[PDB]
Amino acid sequence: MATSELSSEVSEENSERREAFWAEWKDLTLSTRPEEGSSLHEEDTQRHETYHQQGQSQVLVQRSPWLMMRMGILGRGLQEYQLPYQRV
Amino acid sequence: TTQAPTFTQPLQSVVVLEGSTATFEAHISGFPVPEVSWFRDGQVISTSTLPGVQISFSDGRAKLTIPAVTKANSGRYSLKATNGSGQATSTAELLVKAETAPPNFVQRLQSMTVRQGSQVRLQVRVTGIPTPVVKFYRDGAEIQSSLDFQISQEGDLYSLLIAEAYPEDSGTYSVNATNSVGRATSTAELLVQG
Amino acid sequence: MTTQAPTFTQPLQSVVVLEGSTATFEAHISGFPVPEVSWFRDGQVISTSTLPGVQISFSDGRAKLTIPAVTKANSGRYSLKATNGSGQATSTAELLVKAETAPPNFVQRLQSMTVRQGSQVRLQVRVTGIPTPVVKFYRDGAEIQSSLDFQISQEGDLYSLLIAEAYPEDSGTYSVNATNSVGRATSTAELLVQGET
Repeated sequence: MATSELSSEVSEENSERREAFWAEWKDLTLSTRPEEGSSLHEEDTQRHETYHQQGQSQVLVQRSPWLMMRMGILGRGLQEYQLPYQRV
Repeated sequence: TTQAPTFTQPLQSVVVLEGSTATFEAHISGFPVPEVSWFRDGQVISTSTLPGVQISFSDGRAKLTIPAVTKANSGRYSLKATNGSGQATSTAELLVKAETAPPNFVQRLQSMTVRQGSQVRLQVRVTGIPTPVVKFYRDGAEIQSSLDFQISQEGDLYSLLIAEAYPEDSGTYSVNATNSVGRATSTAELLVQG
Repeated sequence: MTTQAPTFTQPLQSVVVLEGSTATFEAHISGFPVPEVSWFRDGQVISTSTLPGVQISFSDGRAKLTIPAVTKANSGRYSLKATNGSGQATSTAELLVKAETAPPNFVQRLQSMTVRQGSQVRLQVRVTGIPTPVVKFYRDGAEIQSSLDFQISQEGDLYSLLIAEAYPEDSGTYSVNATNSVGRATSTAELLVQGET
C-alpha cells in the first residue's frame, strides 16, 4: 500500500583541526506487494472441492555508504550482498 | 594524536515485528574514548521512557537493545559521542510492524453425499491476524444463521449445522475468510440423495 | 495406492534478489499419480527459448526453477502448475530484481593544513558510489569552476584541487560535496596560508 522510506544521517566535527563531515542517505525502503502477488489455488475434480488463498508480502531493501546491501521479504530471512558484487 | 570521535560503522535503520527485540549497533573510534549517549525523538533515552532498554559501550562498540518493542516505540534514534577534540552524531529510524498473517484454513470444507432427512455438519478451522471475518455461502448466496441452518463459532472452529437436508439443499457451499492482509476461500459440494 | 489430487505441501515464495545473482523458486508437491509439472512467467509458458540458462528440475516431490544470473527484465510473477487425473493445483509468487546502488562515501577525507606563502597545495578526496556521484568543490560556501586558478582533476576515484601557488587570499574553508540518486556527503577542512614574518 504505502512504501516506507527510512533515512539515516551522520554528522561529525573536529575542532582541533577544524574539519567536519556530513552524510544522509536512503537507508531502508520497505514496500508492500498486493496479495494477488503471491497466491495459491487448488482444484479437486474428483471430490468437487476447491481451495484458494492470497496474501500481501512486504519487501525490505537496505543499503549503505560502506558498499553493502541487504534485502528480503519481511518474515523470511535477509540476504547480505557485498557491493562491487562478484561471484563464487 | 588526540583523535576526534568518528564512526567506522554508523547506526542503520531497523525494521522489526511488534513484540520482538530491536537492536541498534555502531562502532566508534576515538581517543580519548568518547562519552556516548543515546536519544529518541530528540529526548534522552532512559529506563523511564523506554522500559527494559539495555545499553553497553566497550571496545569501540556501542549497542542499544529494546526488549519487547511496541508500535509506539517507533521514531528517530540518535547516538552521540564526544571528547576534547570534537563530537559525532549518527541517526537512524526504528519502524515496528504488526505481526500479521493472511487467513489460513487449517481444516477445509469437505464434499459429502448423504441421505434425505439427515443432519449435516460442514466445518472449517481458520486462523488470521487480524482476526478474519468468516462467512458462509451456498451457490454464491450468503447463508443467514438460523435454526434450520445453524452457524456457530467455537474458538477458531466455525460450523454450519443443517438440521434436515433435502435435495433442494444440494449445491456448492463455500466459506470466505478475509482480513486486511489477505483472504482465503474453501468450497465443497453437498449432494443430498432422495 | 490412493488416488489423490495434487496439493502444494509448501507454496512458492516471492523473492527479492540482486541483479546479477541467482534466484530460486522452490515448492513441495504431493499427488498420485504424480503430477505433470510446468512453469510460467506472466501467464506465458517457460522454456529454454524464453529464458536461456534456466535450470528446471522435478523429482522426489520437490520442483525447482533456478535462474543463475538474474536480470531486471526477469522480474514478474512465477507460477508452478501441477496437473493430474483427479485435479489441478497452481502457485504464484513474484520475483523482484533490485539493482546495485550505494550512496556517496569519502574513503579519504579532506584534511586541514597550514602552509607557507608561495607553496603548492593539494586538497584531495577519494569518493565511492553507485551510481558514480557528481562531485563539486567549494570555498567559503561558493562553488569552484576548475580553472587555471584552481585546477580540479580526477584520477580514478581520487579527486584533487591544486593551488599552483598559495597566498593568504586563499586561506579559507574548503569543502567537497558528493551526491547521487541515493545519498549525499560532505567533507570540509581548512587551509591556512602563513604570512610574512
